[PDB]
Amino acid sequence: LRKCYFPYLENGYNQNYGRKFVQGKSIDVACHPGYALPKAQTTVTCMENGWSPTPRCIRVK
Repeated sequence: LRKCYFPYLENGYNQNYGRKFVQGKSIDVACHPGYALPKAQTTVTCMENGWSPTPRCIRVK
C-alpha cells in the first residue's frame, strides 16, 4: 500500500516530478509530441509505488 513518487521523464514534461500519490490513484502525464504511455494512455495509475503502466513516454511516432 504504497505512495508512488513521480519520476523524471526524459522525453516528457515532468510537471508532476516531485509529487507523491497513494496507490489507487491516477494522473495525467504529458509527453512530447510522439511520446506517450503504454496502452495509448496519457494517464498513469499509482500502484505499489512504481506506477501501474509506468511513466516513461515511449515513442508512438
